[PDB]
Amino acid sequence: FQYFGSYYCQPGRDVIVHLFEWKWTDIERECQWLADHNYCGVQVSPPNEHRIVTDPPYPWWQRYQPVSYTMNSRSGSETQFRNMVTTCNNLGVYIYVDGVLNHMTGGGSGTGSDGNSFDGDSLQYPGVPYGPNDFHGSDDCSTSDGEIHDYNNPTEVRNCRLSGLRDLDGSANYVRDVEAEFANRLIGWGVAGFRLDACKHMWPGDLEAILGRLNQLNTQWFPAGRNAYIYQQVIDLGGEAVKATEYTYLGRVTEFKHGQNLGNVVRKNNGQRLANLVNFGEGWGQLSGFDALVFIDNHDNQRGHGAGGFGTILTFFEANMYKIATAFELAWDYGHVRLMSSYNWPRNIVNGVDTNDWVGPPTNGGGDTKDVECFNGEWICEHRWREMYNMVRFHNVAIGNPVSNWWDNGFQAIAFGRGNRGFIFINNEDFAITQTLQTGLPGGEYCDVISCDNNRPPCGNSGGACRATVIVNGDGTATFDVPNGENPMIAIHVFL
Ligand SMILES: [Ca+2]
Ligand SMILES: [Cl-]
Repeated sequence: FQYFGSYYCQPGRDVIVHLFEWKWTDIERECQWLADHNYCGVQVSPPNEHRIVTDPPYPWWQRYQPVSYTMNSRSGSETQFRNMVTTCNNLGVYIYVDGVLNHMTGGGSGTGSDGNSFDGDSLQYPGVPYGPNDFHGSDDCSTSDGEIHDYNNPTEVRNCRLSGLRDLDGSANYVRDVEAEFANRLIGWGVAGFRLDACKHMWPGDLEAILGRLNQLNTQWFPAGRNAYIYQQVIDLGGEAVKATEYTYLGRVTEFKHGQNLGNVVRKNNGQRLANLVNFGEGWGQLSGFDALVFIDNHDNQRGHGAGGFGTILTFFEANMYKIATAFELAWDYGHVRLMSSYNWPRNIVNGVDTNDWVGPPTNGGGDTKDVECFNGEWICEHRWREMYNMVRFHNVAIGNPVSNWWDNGFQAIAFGRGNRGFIFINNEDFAITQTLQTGLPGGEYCDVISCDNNRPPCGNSGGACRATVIVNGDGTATFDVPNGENPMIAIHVFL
């Protein structure tokens, strides 16, 4: 068998970013910034021909309804996609395609983003081509409306329609061949891997058959004999018949418990305590780190589509807590870390549901997408926040070192190091703390990289609130004066 859960990064780089609904021209430009800040790669929105939905006007979710496997999408043309992949690969920042293989469109008919028609009522997709024989139907799904209802029934979850999305027959050799041709075309252009959408709704054996058809990566950039990187979106918070552990033999799996648990802890929901993170990871009932793709939020659950609705998951709308959770995730050693990168929208929670959760990316109309301008109130650019990218640098310097020198106060303050490379103190209490601890670091003067620009003096004050330098004594102990409130954490580390 082939295993696909191993990614490939340039030395010093590891973290990936979901540039949600970014155009190809903007990602191509961003790859220089990403390389300079030693990110490893970018998850891109579905790049194949997708539905154009005009009621409501051009929602983000139209891109999760494929119309064909041509490569003209809201983010740009096939030419712009290949320009992006070439430029990014040449910079050592790789591309992971959001691959939508479980389904085509919902009901109704229309014209996709590349001019091909679709008809969900007659199951006709002439741009592929698919017809009714290529879909699950009444022979495979016994629910009255043909949709999924009982998530304790794996056959229903995998053969019925997710919210009416016409469900492809992944057991058929024709569908397996067509979908592998799509993936291999993108690998041939230089794509490094795939975020596979809706994997809980597909049979592992069908995924195995598709992945077995894949070509290895393009040796213009990648080592000879290297499998594509595959991570699978499987939503598994327990209490269902489909499990994340069914998919880990194929590749990595999205661990949604990770963001649920860190969200509840940092929010202090129902008496949670930051000190409980002392054993965070697989010991919390999660996937092993080697099999997991981890993240604080993603494009679905920042819109309330995850467990709890709103109130557990942390997003850029809860920026201070979001930064605390992301800093912990980046400083810890658990999973392949993905950072969400978002756009603003008029989130309007009524009875626990966002009435405006459909709104697409910043647009001037007609279904276009604006050019990105970070921090303009429309593009959030979390990956460009100093607290984020400086903790990515911390994460990179710490690579290969275990967690060491753990301390906690029993409640909402913790601290720990990564070997002799970095140390972080997180004060989620409502009072200030002065505490001397073994940091494990060599004696010297360090800057707090949460508030400052650099890791050593001169610390750099581009954010205006760079804290006083931290002195690590000869014995490695440092005295941490850590305040409560905004950015209530100090992180120090050595040079690469
Ligand atoms: Ca299915
Ligand atoms: Cl995901």
